[PDB]
Amino acid sequence: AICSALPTIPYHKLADLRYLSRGASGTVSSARHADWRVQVAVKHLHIHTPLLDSERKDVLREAEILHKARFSYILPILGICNEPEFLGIVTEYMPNGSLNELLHRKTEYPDVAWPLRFRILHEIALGVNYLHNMTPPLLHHNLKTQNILLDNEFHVKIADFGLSKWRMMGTIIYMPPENYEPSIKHDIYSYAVITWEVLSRKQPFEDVTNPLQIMYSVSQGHRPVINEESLPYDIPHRARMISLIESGWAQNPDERPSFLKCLIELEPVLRTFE
Amino acid sequence: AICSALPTIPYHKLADLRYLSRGASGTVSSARHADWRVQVAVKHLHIHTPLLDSERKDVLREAEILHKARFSYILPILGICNEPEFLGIVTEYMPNGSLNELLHRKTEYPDVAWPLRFRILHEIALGVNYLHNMTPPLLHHNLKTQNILLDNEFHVKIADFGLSKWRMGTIIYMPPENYEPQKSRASIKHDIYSYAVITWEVLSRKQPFEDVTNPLQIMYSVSQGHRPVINEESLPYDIPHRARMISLIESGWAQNPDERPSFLKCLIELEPVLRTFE
Repeated sequence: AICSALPTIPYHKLADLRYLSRGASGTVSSARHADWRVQVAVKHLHIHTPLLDSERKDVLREAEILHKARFSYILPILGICNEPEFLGIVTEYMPNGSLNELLHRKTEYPDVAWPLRFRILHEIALGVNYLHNMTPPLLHHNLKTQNILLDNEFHVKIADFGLSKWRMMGTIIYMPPENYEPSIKHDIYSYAVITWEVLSRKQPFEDVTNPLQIMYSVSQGHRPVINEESLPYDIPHRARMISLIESGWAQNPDERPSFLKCLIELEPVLRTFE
Repeated sequence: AICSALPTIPYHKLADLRYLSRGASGTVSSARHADWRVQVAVKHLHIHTPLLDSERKDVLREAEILHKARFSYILPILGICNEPEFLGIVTEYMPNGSLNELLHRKTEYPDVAWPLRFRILHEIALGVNYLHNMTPPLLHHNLKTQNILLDNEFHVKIADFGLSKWRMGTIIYMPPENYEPQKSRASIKHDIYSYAVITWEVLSRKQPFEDVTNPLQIMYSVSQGHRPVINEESLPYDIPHRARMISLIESGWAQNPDERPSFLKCLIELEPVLRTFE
């Protein structure tokens, strides 16, 4: 009965474009919206190179996903900018950037308190759980700490639905081994690696330089290192968390939980926080 | 081209219903969503009395408005619960309640800092401005401090679209031209009047027309040009940009609607004031 069209934003409504990130297909700029008087983010194709029709349908697809999948912990899409010269997804601006910045810029963030870390982990879980509970389920398939955005008060917004799929009935460190040996449980594997990354503040497979070596190692059952040096003894519920992580990134996909099951399992741990 | 249906929530997915507010047509309960594992709010019709078909179309209309009008400072609707027994709008839960609670519970909140007050005022303005910039424009027509919800970190969410209209209860927030029934373009400048009263209320932490007991007396007074009191007692000298704010308030609640700004104009005017904050 009830539906809503995604707003179309005229190009002239976007002012003060400044580069935030530039990639292969995806470039992100910050902007002022002239009507709304707020700062926005614009994920757009390169303004210099010609805009191909296959690249055009990709962006409209990603925009449709974001618009359908809106929820407290998913990046809110504000509208689409669809012009002959320009194509861009307009989203809310995230002042604190991506999660990896918080975890790995140790000068800027000397102490990242345990309650915040666990809250971040809980919110990522809640976000992906929502996606998996849509009809049909939406699988993210690109969860990275680089893709978890943080708003003004450090709440999670899941971003980058470029590789996302409807269950129809780049770095490889977050990818389950069955994706490359010569996937329904993909997101939970990534989540386990992210959990490890959040609790350690370390790059997974830091010491391994060749990505093919990581791939062979992972396919043989090697995982990011768990000891006292990587995961310190003072982590709250360290035993549960290690247990959960290791089930989350299990070699056999059947041993890995659903996000519902993962949230059930996490709630004993989160009950002890403020 | 691109559109999204509002999710339909089966009744059994809502657990642990607890009353948050009960009114004439609108009752609000908090709940657990069994799938999503989050606390939600449910704005529903009374579960005891029979659900009339005119009351049913009212709730579906309000839900359609919320779903179309989603934005950073508007209450997010998560879905609709549409059953034979039960009808409810499921929204995000707001832990800090309504704005009036922050302003008027002075034991619970002894000091409410100026930067927070101005941020609240800025966000209300941004919210209503968004509504007015939709096509067609959406006019709220029920702005009260009682209707401005505050999330976990005290950010604004505009709520209660029960009296809202597409362009093309207390009376203290109502412009005098609205008192009596041809209908004109003065119905466009309703929200800005309410905003001016809210601004006064935020800066003073006082009930507008506290000293006037009969609401009809308020109405007569307002129609003759009387407004909430501006002096040192109500609006203290230590308000940042006190002169600008008084000037803005008084233009916002002007007797002639043509003297009142659009929310775009209001945001333009506010940005000199907000530039001096963190």
